[PDB]
Order: sequence, then structure tokens, then C-alpha cells
Amino acid sequence: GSTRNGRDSQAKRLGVKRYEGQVVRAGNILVRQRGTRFKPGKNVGMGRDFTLFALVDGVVEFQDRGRLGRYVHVRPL
Amino acid sequence: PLDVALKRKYYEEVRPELIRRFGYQNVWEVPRLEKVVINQGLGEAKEDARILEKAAQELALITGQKPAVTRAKKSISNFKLRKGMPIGLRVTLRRDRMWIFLEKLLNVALPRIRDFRGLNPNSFDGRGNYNLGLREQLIFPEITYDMVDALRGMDIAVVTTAETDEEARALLELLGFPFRK
Amino acid sequence: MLMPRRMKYRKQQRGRLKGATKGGDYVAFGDYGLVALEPAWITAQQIEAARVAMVRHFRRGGKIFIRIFPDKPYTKKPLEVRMGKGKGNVEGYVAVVKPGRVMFEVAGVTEEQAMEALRIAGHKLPIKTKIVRRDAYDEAQ
Amino acid sequence: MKEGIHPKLVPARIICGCGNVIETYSTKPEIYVEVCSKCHPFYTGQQRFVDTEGRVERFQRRYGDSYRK
Amino acid sequence: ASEVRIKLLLECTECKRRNYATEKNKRNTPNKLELRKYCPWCRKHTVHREVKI
Amino acid sequence: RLTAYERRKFRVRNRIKRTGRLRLSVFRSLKHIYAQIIDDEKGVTLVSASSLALKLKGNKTEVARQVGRALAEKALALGIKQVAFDRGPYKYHGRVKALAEGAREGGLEF
RNA sequence: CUGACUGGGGCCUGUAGAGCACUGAUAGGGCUAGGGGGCCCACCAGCCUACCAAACCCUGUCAAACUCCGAAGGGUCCCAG
RNA sequence: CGCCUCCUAAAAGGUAACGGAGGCGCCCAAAGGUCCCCUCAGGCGGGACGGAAAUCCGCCGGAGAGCGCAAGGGUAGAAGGGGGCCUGACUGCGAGGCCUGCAAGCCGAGCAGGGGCGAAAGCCGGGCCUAGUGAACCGGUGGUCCCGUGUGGAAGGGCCAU
RNA sequence: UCCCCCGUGCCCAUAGCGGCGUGGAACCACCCGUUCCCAUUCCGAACACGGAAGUGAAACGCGCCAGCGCCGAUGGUACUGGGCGGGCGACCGCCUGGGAGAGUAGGUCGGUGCGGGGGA
RNA sequence: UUCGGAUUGGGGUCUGCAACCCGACCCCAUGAAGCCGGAAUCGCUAGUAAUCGCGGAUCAGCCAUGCCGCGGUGAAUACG
RNA sequence: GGCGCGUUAACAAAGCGGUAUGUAGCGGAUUGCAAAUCCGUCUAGUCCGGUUCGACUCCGGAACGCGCCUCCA
Ligand SMILES: [K+]
Ligand SMILES: [K+]
Ligand SMILES: [K+]
Ligand SMILES: [K+]
Ligand SMILES: [K+]
Ligand SMILES: [Mg+2]
Ligand SMILES: [Mg+2]
Ligand SMILES: [Mg+2]
Ligand SMILES: [Mg+2]
Ligand SMILES: [Mg+2]
Ligand SMILES: [Mg+2]
Ligand SMILES: [Mg+2]
Ligand SMILES: [Mg+2]
Ligand SMILES: [Mg+2]
Ligand SMILES: [Mg+2]
Ligand SMILES: [Mg+2]
Ligand SMILES: [Mg+2]
Ligand SMILES: [Mg+2]
Ligand SMILES: [Mg+2]
Ligand SMILES: [Mg+2]
Ligand SMILES: [Mg+2]
Ligand SMILES: [Mg+2]
Ligand SMILES: [Mg+2]
Ligand SMILES: [Mg+2]
Ligand SMILES: [Mg+2]
Ligand SMILES: [Mg+2]
Ligand SMILES: [Mg+2]
Ligand SMILES: [Mg+2]
Ligand SMILES: [Mg+2]
Ligand SMILES: [Mg+2]
Ligand SMILES: [Mg+2]
Ligand SMILES: [Mg+2]
Ligand SMILES: [Mg+2]
Ligand SMILES: [Mg+2]
Ligand SMILES: [Mg+2]
Ligand SMILES: [Mg+2]
Ligand SMILES: [Mg+2]
Ligand SMILES: [Mg+2]
Ligand SMILES: [Mg+2]
Ligand SMILES: [Mg+2]
Ligand SMILES: [Mg+2]
Ligand SMILES: [Mg+2]
Ligand SMILES: [Mg+2]
Ligand SMILES: [Mg+2]
Ligand SMILES: [Mg+2]
Ligand SMILES: [Mg+2]
Ligand SMILES: [Mg+2]
Ligand SMILES: [Mg+2]
Ligand SMILES: [Mg+2]
Ligand SMILES: [Mg+2]
Ligand SMILES: [Mg+2]
Ligand SMILES: [Mg+2]
Ligand SMILES: [Mg+2]
Ligand SMILES: [Mg+2]
Ligand SMILES: [Mg+2]
Ligand SMILES: [Mg+2]
Ligand SMILES: [Mg+2]
Ligand SMILES: [Mg+2]
Ligand SMILES: [Mg+2]
Ligand SMILES: [Mg+2]
Ligand SMILES: [Mg+2]
Ligand SMILES: [Mg+2]
Ligand SMILES: [Mg+2]
Ligand SMILES: [Mg+2]
Ligand SMILES: [Mg+2]
Ligand SMILES: [Mg+2]
Ligand SMILES: [Mg+2]
Ligand SMILES: [Mg+2]
Ligand SMILES: [Mg+2]
Ligand SMILES: [Mg+2]
Ligand SMILES: [Mg+2]
Ligand SMILES: [Mg+2]
Ligand SMILES: [Mg+2]
Ligand SMILES: [Mg+2]
Ligand SMILES: [Mg+2]
Ligand SMILES: [Mg+2]
Ligand SMILES: [Mg+2]
Ligand SMILES: [Mg+2]
Ligand SMILES: [Mg+2]
Ligand SMILES: [Mg+2]
Ligand SMILES: [Mg+2]
Ligand SMILES: [Mg+2]
Ligand SMILES: [Mg+2]
Ligand SMILES: [Mg+2]
Ligand SMILES: [Mg+2]
Ligand SMILES: [Mg+2]
Ligand SMILES: [Mg+2]
Ligand SMILES: [Mg+2]
Ligand SMILES: [Mg+2]
Ligand SMILES: [Mg+2]
Ligand SMILES: [Mg+2]
Ligand SMILES: [Mg+2]
Ligand SMILES: [Mg+2]
Ligand SMILES: [Mg+2]
Ligand SMILES: [Mg+2]
Ligand SMILES: [Mg+2]
Ligand SMILES: [Mg+2]
Ligand SMILES: [Mg+2]
Ligand SMILES: [Mg+2]
Ligand SMILES: [Mg+2]
Ligand SMILES: [Mg+2]
Ligand SMILES: [Mg+2]
Ligand SMILES: [Mg+2]
Ligand SMILES: [Zn+2]
Ligand SMILES: [Zn+2]
Repeated sequence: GSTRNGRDSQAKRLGVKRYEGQVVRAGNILVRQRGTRFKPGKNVGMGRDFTLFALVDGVVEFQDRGRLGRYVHVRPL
Repeated sequence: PLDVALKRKYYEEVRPELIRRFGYQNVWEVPRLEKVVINQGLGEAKEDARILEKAAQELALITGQKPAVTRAKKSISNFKLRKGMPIGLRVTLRRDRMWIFLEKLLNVALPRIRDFRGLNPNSFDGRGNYNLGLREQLIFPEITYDMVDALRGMDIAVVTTAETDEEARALLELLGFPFRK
Repeated sequence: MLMPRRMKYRKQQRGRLKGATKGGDYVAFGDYGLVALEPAWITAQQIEAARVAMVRHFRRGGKIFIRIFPDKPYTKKPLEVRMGKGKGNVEGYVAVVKPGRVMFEVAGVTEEQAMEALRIAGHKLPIKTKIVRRDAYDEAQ
Repeated sequence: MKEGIHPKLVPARIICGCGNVIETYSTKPEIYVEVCSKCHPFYTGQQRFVDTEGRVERFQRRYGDSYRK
Repeated sequence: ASEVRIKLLLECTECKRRNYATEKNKRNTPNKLELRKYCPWCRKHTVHREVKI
Repeated sequence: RLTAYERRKFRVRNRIKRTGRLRLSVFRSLKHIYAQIIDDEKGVTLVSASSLALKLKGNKTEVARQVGRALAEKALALGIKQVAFDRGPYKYHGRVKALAEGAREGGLEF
């Protein structure tokens, strides 16, 4: 009822922040996620909250490897 | 390796008879003896006594190997037992020590059981293994009445390379296991 | 009267009555079926009113298949209360029925018995219905 | 084989009441028993003990028959 | 934090300066915490000991 | 299903390939020992050595040390110095350890 | 000249619908751990059920907080008007 | 009445109601770092006391277990179980970003000092992740030796830590 | 350039489960031992070392099989971006562009790169 | 427990037309409770109490540890 | 309708995440007999669903019972 319910939490604005083909600088945040929905590929690091960030300047590339998961790469120029 | 008579007898009288009866074309098809696992489910040494030491010493004398402690995987009220507490012992015998223990069991341990009428022929695992249960520990030759403080039993697991009960049964009777009709 | 024995959630949102029926569109158990022609919430009371009418009309013989179940909770606010203060209390259960859904079937009766029993059962329901008999199309499914 | 925790096995003999001597390895170099596999009744075929009459519980007594037939 | 889980300071045993603040459960860990930490004053790793906050 | 052997192999090698170096992969059978230098980016083998090709016979730990020297001597002529040692399912010990020291003594940076 | 809008190209998504692989719900029948009585019998067990019901098999369904699936669209970047 | 999780929410993000359901105001000295090893729940069969269920053996079983606490996401090619050595639960910073009215909140490569584990490649600036929290003012304690009301001190302030 | 074996990749079940057959010259494995390096909360089972009496039984590799599993059209439909209408309402039609899921036919007992050893 | 002798298994004797319901006794095996008894309650003043054995009636046999008798050994205490 | 509380055996009535009482009832003692008195003994957590190794006990629901509020018009 109006006494039992009525609570919620703030929205977290998760999701992919840079899509394939976009040009990124080193440090750019690529994915915000809970757990490894996407996995860190080449020249990609993962933070303590599973945030994926670019390690070098370059071009974002997404890859699906079936049972091995979905990977995000950065290909240098 | 110590020249045990039981291992000698298996290679001299048992193996040639087994291939005669079952017609194995490979010398590795004939059932072998893998290991013997002796388990003592004490259960009385959970928290009322550290009497695991008394049983560990007795088990080491019978088999020549110091046994290992097994702990409870979870807590159960009906047994008044908590997770992680020691409630048993286990020793694994392989190779020469395996042969030595079975020779004593078949010759000087089983004959000392009260009202022995043979082993259970329906205790075969169904895939080529055997298990038997003992109630007394003083039947073993190294145990005397003087150092016996409490009565304890054990389970003995006999593991073979045989695939079926009928082939595992044949190895055991020739080895010397006496069975009820 | 039918209702679920257990429920994950006590209350449901009022959905939508769009589209033709999803499943249960062909006669599968009996010989004669009653088919819905327009959408509605069919209450548990209406289902039991229709079933008992067929039982009485089928003196001795007959087997009845009810192919719908009222799993959706139905909520109502108490009389003389204003809007707000949370969702109303559960008062009954309904089955969501869409056009083409076979609601009842009968077996073990003659043709004359089946048509009269299904006709009376339809008068207990808030929607237009039609009586159908099992055919090759039902067996083809 | 860990060291310091296992009793070292030595060659040993087990002597039975029937004079049988079994040669093995044990932690005690001389053992005496009261029954072995070569004299236990269940092993030596039947070795009928104090009970050997099959309980003779049937009519196998004939209980006289001096009475009239 | 709580009455049982308390806040504490870590003090360098060579220059006596408090360099780190942390916590512990004083029932689980009744004895004083001793840990090796970098002392920026000593510019090297030294043994630090628990002191009251 | 996977065995402890297969899980061990994956766990060790996934860590190695993360660094992006050239991996020195060692295979140790009951008879011989084999070494490859692999570039995972292209998936090609740069240099390979073994006791089977060199016909080395003797104490296995002694044999493995000479295989490491030959692989190291082969590697430097091709301009390779920096590698990562991939032990796979083997413990860093015994024959596998002897090959690593032999490679290091021959002038390989790892 | 970078704009709204539009064209091509890549990537992101879990709604509509649908489905039952998961979690719950659920109709009929078959087979049966365990239930109610039962021919009973406590010396000892099977059996009877047009009374329930676990798993399992067949047939048949439901879901905002179910998903083995999954659009139309939408978002974003690059180039072009 | 603040905070976290799911739905409503119309397949980017965001989105209301006295709409539908649940949690938090902690904790861990290891439940942290690293190296090494290991892999579940369940079912079936066998085994002294011993059973629905203790410990033991064999077979099937790919994640239905576990991961301190809600829910969701994630996860055995470990984030789960065990052991050895340790304190990086660092100091000084910080390119670049996410988020965003402000203020807050969040991720972070790399460089220097001095370390831990490892043969090494390497990893380590707490914790599988998202709740466990409170601006400024006023004052307390430790350090620093910056100011010190004619001058040298002192009183009292500042700065750094809490 | 052909074939066999060994090691390491990629695509991520059309690659799998299950059934049957086959391989020891070479390789690989099982195997023989535990003095030595190393090791078992007990066990040379595992990890490790020293070898060559035996065997391809197990494991592994290679072949055949569509029982299960997985892949899966065409056609049609559901739904729908945009444009128009109907119905008291619940809801429903038409035009234009897009277009599933399930089911059916059917397919599949992998494909491919690099290195090394051997034979033709 | 070499205390205690209940219960039960087995082998027998005798009486009686007949020992199953339902006799007594012998032998072998079994070897229960019971460690001096709660509130309470009974007998007894001397050859008495206590303790030990023996006979008789009924009666084929006997469930008699009952009853009626007989003798052996032999106390304590009574202030009031 | 809102808010708060309670359900224990023969009755009245307590504490407790793991273990009552008083008066009765029943067997014995005493008494000519009953009562009184004395010696012993004794019957449980409203129901369903959860959490937990473990629930009369902690949480959710349902039923019944009790207490207070229900006003400005
Ligand atoms: K109607
Ligand atoms: K332009
Ligand atoms: K389902
Ligand atoms: K686009
Ligand atoms: K550093
Ligand atoms: Mg709620
Ligand atoms: Mg709340
Ligand atoms: Mg909301
Ligand atoms: Mg928000
Ligand atoms: Mg939210
Ligand atoms: Mg996204
Ligand atoms: Mg973390
Ligand atoms: Mg076997
Ligand atoms: Mg509505
Ligand atoms: Mg609706
Ligand atoms: Mg359907
Ligand atoms: Mg309603
Ligand atoms: Mg409302
Ligand atoms: Mg309502
Ligand atoms: Mg319908
Ligand atoms: Mg700090
Ligand atoms: Mg390595
Ligand atoms: Mg839908
Ligand atoms: Mg679907
Ligand atoms: Mg339902
Ligand atoms: Mg059914
Ligand atoms: Mg459905
Ligand atoms: Mg729906
Ligand atoms: Mg649906
Ligand atoms: Mg969901
Ligand atoms: Mg859905
Ligand atoms: Mg332009
Ligand atoms: Mg507020
Ligand atoms: Mg707050
Ligand atoms: Mg949207
Ligand atoms: Mg998106
Ligand atoms: Mg959204
Ligand atoms: Mg608004
Ligand atoms: Mg508004
Ligand atoms: Mg409110
Ligand atoms: Mg709301
Ligand atoms: Mg919740
Ligand atoms: Mg709460
Ligand atoms: Mg909080
Ligand atoms: Mg702590
Ligand atoms: Mg943790
Ligand atoms: Mg951890
Ligand atoms: Mg799980
Ligand atoms: Mg909780
Ligand atoms: Mg989870
Ligand atoms: Mg998992
Ligand atoms: Mg695995
Ligand atoms: Mg550790
Ligand atoms: Mg430090
Ligand atoms: Mg800001
Ligand atoms: Mg950093
Ligand atoms: Mg370092
Ligand atoms: Mg960390
Ligand atoms: Mg979350
Ligand atoms: Mg959270
Ligand atoms: Mg906190
Ligand atoms: Mg102020
Ligand atoms: Mg101030
Ligand atoms: Mg201040
Ligand atoms: Mg100060
Ligand atoms: Mg002045
Ligand atoms: Mg001055
Ligand atoms: Mg001065
Ligand atoms: Mg001052
Ligand atoms: Mg100061
Ligand atoms: Mg200050
Ligand atoms: Mg400060
Ligand atoms: Mg190979
Ligand atoms: Mg596929
Ligand atoms: Mg030695
Ligand atoms: Mg084979
Ligand atoms: Mg077709
Ligand atoms: Mg199609
Ligand atoms: Mg199509
Ligand atoms: Mg449309
Ligand atoms: Mg259209
Ligand atoms: Mg739409
Ligand atoms: Mg449209
Ligand atoms: Mg179209
Ligand atoms: Mg389709
Ligand atoms: Mg399709
Ligand atoms: Mg296939
Ligand atoms: Mg006695
Ligand atoms: Mg009689
Ligand atoms: Mg007694
Ligand atoms: Mg005594
Ligand atoms: Mg009396
Ligand atoms: Mg007198
Ligand atoms: Mg008497
Ligand atoms: Mg009462
Ligand atoms: Mg009580
Ligand atoms: Mg009482
Ligand atoms: Mg009483
Ligand atoms: Mg009384
Ligand atoms: Mg009286
Ligand atoms: Mg009376
Ligand atoms: Mg009385
Ligand atoms: Mg007013
Ligand atoms: Zn003998
Ligand atoms: Zn210092």
C-alpha cells in the first residue's frame, strides 16, 4: 500500500559510452556495467567496478566470440 | 618392493586362471587391484572428546599408515554437530601396503570375527568394487586387549579395475575372500 | 471456484485486451467446443456458473474440459474511499480471453446434448460465443 | 612417504594356536593368535563343531511305535 | 564503526608521528595492531603501532 | 568437462597472453622436451627447438638444459631477446626449470 | 556551413510479438516416492481405491517484477545533401 | 521524508502517483596483496554403530552450488575451496574520461619514493559489483615551526593529520 | 605437392553427447621404480625425478553412423515506422515501407592457420 | 560377586485313564530385579522376641512359602 | 476504516533460538467415612507460509478476541 511501498533508488546511467568506429583518447570510458557484460580486449583496461577504459588513443572495435564472451578492443592509429 | 605373498599369489595362480575363465586378449584387460580406503566414522569425537588421537594411533598400527582427519561439511541439529568439526578418519593404501593389509585381513582378521559365516555376496558395487563393514577393531593382530579403551568399527573400500561384478567377484574369491552361499 | 494455489505477487497491473488469441485455438480434448468471439475478463464465478449448467444438463454421462484458468488477480477499492492511498484489495480472479480461444469442450455425449449444454453455458458468459466441432483442421495442428 | 608420522613396518611372523606360521610385514615382529584361516571351521570345508546333527527337529525320532499301528 | 568495531591511529615507532587511520574489531583482535608502513617523515618503511584515536 | 590438467593449462596461459610478449611454450613428454616461441598476435611460431631434432640423449634435466641453449642461440640470430616463459601445466621445477635456465644462460631476457 | 531534417555505413538495445530452455502459475490422461481408508494383520506383507499427491511421460496453457528467442523503431559516430 | 535493488519505463539515457515488491545506517586483521594447488549442487549404487540427512567408495552430472547480509547483473578458462609468504587497507601526484543546474559522486593509465609476492612475465594505491551515509560553522587531540601587535620570549592563531 | 603423428592458434556445437571400427614402425600415453630434486591436511593417487620389461587394455588420435543435441530455408502470419478510416466502448479495418517467433522442407558426427618429427 | 535365584531353552523321573489350558521333582544351560526400602505402619516383657530345623491333618499326585503342633540356640529394654 | 495488543496444557497465568508456577486430575498414606493434611506423578504452545543447523520463541499472512480514534462542516 501507500505505507508499505514507495521507495526507489536513483538511476545509474549505465551502458556503452563509445560505439564501434569512434575515435577515443587514452583514459576514455568505454562501458559502464555491473559485472563483465563486455570483456576487456586489446588495449582495454577494467576498473574495480568493471568499467572498461581505453589504454591508448585509437578506434573502438566490438567483437562477439560466442561462448568466450563479448570483447571491446581499441585499435591504434 | 617388499616380496608380499599375496601379490606373488595374484601374479602366479590368479591371473592365469582369470584369463582362462573370461578370455581376455590383452594382459591389461584382466582386473587389477587399485587401492583400499579405510574409513572410521567416529562421530563421538565431535566436541565431547578429542579421542581422535586414540583411534589415529590404533589405525596407524593396523595399516602402517597415519590416517587423515575428515571434517563435517555442514551443521545438523539432530546429530548435534557443527560444520567443520572432525568426525572421522580415513587412510588410503596402495601398492605394497595394500597387499600386506589384505593378506592379514583374509588370514588373521576375518577368522577372529564372532560367528563368521562368510562375506556378503550382494555387497558388490555394481561396477567392479567391493565394500565390507567391521564392528570390532581388536580382531587385527597388532591390537591387544590391554590398550583397547573403546570399541570402534570401520568401513573398508576395495577398488578394482574390473568393469562388472562378475569379473570382480572372480578376482576376490581366488584372492581369498570367503563368501556366503 | 478456481484460483492459483500460490502466487509470486498478490497484485497485477490492468493489461491490454489486444489481438487474437495466442494459444488454445483448436479443439484438442473433446468433440464439441465453445469459442470466444470477443475479448473479456472472464471471472471465476462465470466459469463455475457455466460448468455447473453443463453438469446439470448432462444427467449421468458426459465429461467436461475447462480450457481456461483465472490466474489474474482482480482488485477493488472499498466503498466510500477517495483516490490514492495505494492499490485496492484483491477481490477475485479472472482469465484473460481473446477471440479464437476455445474455452470449454465436452465429450461422451450425443450431438444434441452437446449443442444444448454449450448454448446454455454461453448464456452465463459476458461475451458472444460460437459452438464448434472437432474437424480435420484441429487434427492438422 | 612422509617421515616421522608413520610406524616403520618390519618383517614379522604370526603364530596361530594350530601351529600355523604366516609370514608378512607388521609393526610388531612377533604375534600370536587363537584362530587362523587354516583351522577356522568355515574355511576347512565344514569342520562340524559341537552342533552337527542338523537339529533333527522333524519326525526323525519315530518316538517308539511300540503302540498299536 | 560501532562500540566493538573502533577507529584507531597508526603511529610510527621511530619518530612517533601518526601516519594512518583505520579500524579493527577489538573483540576479534584484542591485541595492538602492528604493521609495516611507509613513513613519509622517515622516508622508509617502519613498524607502526596502534594508538588511541 | 575439463580436467585439472586442462584447467591448469588455461589458467597459466591466459595470464601470460595478457602481457602481450612473445611466449616461450614448453612441452614435456615422458621421453623428450620441446620449445616454441610464439607470437599470439599473428598466431605463428618464430623459432622452435627440441631434443628430438637435436638427437640429445642423456639425463633428462641435462638434456633440457642443452635444448634451452640451442633455442636461445637460435633466437638471437633472428633479433629476439625479450620473451615470456609459459610453463603450461608443468610446475616450474625439474626438466622445465632446466630448459628455462639454459635459455637464460644463452642470452634471453625473461 | 558547422544547424533541424534526410541518404549510406558500422556499432548499442531486450519493448511489441512469440516461446516454455530457467523461475513461478496451470488443464486432462498414463505411470508411481509418500498419504486416507481398506481384505487386514502386528508374527511378517502385499493388495484393494470411480479419494490425494513427488518426480517422470504424453497432450494443452499463463506471466509488469519469466526468457531458449526477438522486430518495426530508436540512440550514437563517420561521410554526403 | 536520506540511501541501495527490481518492476512500472513505451529494446540508448532519463521519466510521475499516498503505484507494485524488498533491503541499508554494517562488517572482515582476513572476508586484504601475491604465488601455488584444487572444483560444485544434485541423483543413483555400495558401506559397523548411522538414520531423510554425519564420514567413506564408484558412476553420471556444465553450472541448477558457492560467492558475509536485499535484489539484480556477473562468474568454474573463477570472482568459488585450501595452503605458503606478506600489509599496496602505500606516500607525492595524476593524462584522460563518466555523470552532472551547483555542490557532490565515480573510473583511471602513467611517473617518482620506498616496499610485498613471484624463477620470471607480472600483479598489488583494500574487499565480484551496485547500499553501510552528513556540507559549512564551533571546538578537541598529535605534528609542523608559518604568524607572534616596540624588541626576545610567551599567550593565542595558521597549516598538515585526525 | 601427398599421407601419418606431435605442439600451439583462430572461427565458437553444422565443431557436441551417444554407438561401432581402427592406430604402436615414429610419436604420445599407459607402464617399471622411488636413491636422488620435489610432494601427499594419509597415500609416488596427484605433482616430481631416474628409466625402458610390457601394452595400445585405459587415455589420445583417426574413420563410419543422424538416436539425441545443434543449425535451419521458402512460403504465410503476428507485430510495426509513416499515412488514412470505423466502433458506445472493450477494440478493429485499409494504403505504403519493414518484418519475426514457433512449425515445415532440409543440413550437420567440423572448418582453417603456423611450427616440428617421419614416410613416400 | 563362588551375593541373589526370577525368567526362559533343552534333556528326564514319578503319580495319575489322561500333566496342553493346569502337577511335583532331578540334571544341563540361562543368571532378571534387588546395595536395606517415601509418607507411613506391625509384633513382642523371658526360655518371650529373633533365628534353625522336624512332624502331622487333607491327600493318587500336588501348586504347603499356608495351617496346627514340636523341640535346638537364645537376647535387649521398661526411667515413667 | 485507522492504530496498538494478545492466542500456552484441565483452568488462571510466565520466561525462553537449543534447557515455569498455583489450584486441579491420577496412584499411595492417614481417617469408621468424607474434607483438610502428607508422599509421589502428571496433560502444551490457534492455523498456514518463510528465515535458521535448530522455531512455542524471529518474520509474513489468515481467523478470533480486546483497547483507543473516527473531527470542521
Ligand atoms: K453470452
Ligand atoms: K553544409
Ligand atoms: K516454464
Ligand atoms: K544508424
Ligand atoms: K611504484
Ligand atoms: Mg514492500
Ligand atoms: Mg524502508
Ligand atoms: Mg521509480
Ligand atoms: Mg534517478
Ligand atoms: Mg533506479
Ligand atoms: Mg549499452
Ligand atoms: Mg574489487
Ligand atoms: Mg571398478
Ligand atoms: Mg491501469
Ligand atoms: Mg487486460
Ligand atoms: Mg501454442
Ligand atoms: Mg480492477
Ligand atoms: Mg491508488
Ligand atoms: Mg483497486
Ligand atoms: Mg485468449
Ligand atoms: Mg588513510
Ligand atoms: Mg610460466
Ligand atoms: Mg507480450
Ligand atoms: Mg520466443
Ligand atoms: Mg497461471
Ligand atoms: Mg499431471
Ligand atoms: Mg504464454
Ligand atoms: Mg501478456
Ligand atoms: Mg506471453
Ligand atoms: Mg526479470
Ligand atoms: Mg516480456
Ligand atoms: Mg556537411
Ligand atoms: Mg525530503
Ligand atoms: Mg542518507
Ligand atoms: Mg524508448
Ligand atoms: Mg545504446
Ligand atoms: Mg531505457
Ligand atoms: Mg514530471
Ligand atoms: Mg508534472
Ligand atoms: Mg505517502
Ligand atoms: Mg512511485
Ligand atoms: Mg529487494
Ligand atoms: Mg529494512
Ligand atoms: Mg545505507
Ligand atoms: Mg578487520
Ligand atoms: Mg570479501
Ligand atoms: Mg577475496
Ligand atoms: Mg546460482
Ligand atoms: Mg538477509
Ligand atoms: Mg548474484
Ligand atoms: Mg556460477
Ligand atoms: Mg571447469
Ligand atoms: Mg592467501
Ligand atoms: Mg605504507
Ligand atoms: Mg561537477
Ligand atoms: Mg595506477
Ligand atoms: Mg616492485
Ligand atoms: Mg585491491
Ligand atoms: Mg545493480
Ligand atoms: Mg548496493
Ligand atoms: Mg562502509
Ligand atoms: Mg552558523
Ligand atoms: Mg573553528
Ligand atoms: Mg575547526
Ligand atoms: Mg599541537
Ligand atoms: Mg602596538
Ligand atoms: Mg612581541
Ligand atoms: Mg619573539
Ligand atoms: Mg598555537
Ligand atoms: Mg599550532
Ligand atoms: Mg589544523
Ligand atoms: Mg587540513
Ligand atoms: Mg596433437
Ligand atoms: Mg550456434
Ligand atoms: Mg628415500
Ligand atoms: Mg583404448
Ligand atoms: Mg513452407
Ligand atoms: Mg519462415
Ligand atoms: Mg519469412
Ligand atoms: Mg500497426
Ligand atoms: Mg502498417
Ligand atoms: Mg510502437
Ligand atoms: Mg503505424
Ligand atoms: Mg510489409
Ligand atoms: Mg517467423
Ligand atoms: Mg524463423
Ligand atoms: Mg554431429
Ligand atoms: Mg552369582
Ligand atoms: Mg496339568
Ligand atoms: Mg539393576
Ligand atoms: Mg555390594
Ligand atoms: Mg498401612
Ligand atoms: Mg504383658
Ligand atoms: Mg507365601
Ligand atoms: Mg488458558
Ligand atoms: Mg514452559
Ligand atoms: Mg504444575
Ligand atoms: Mg497434586
Ligand atoms: Mg489423591
Ligand atoms: Mg476422616
Ligand atoms: Mg477419600
Ligand atoms: Mg487428599
Ligand atoms: Mg477543520
Ligand atoms: Zn590356525
Ligand atoms: Zn617515522
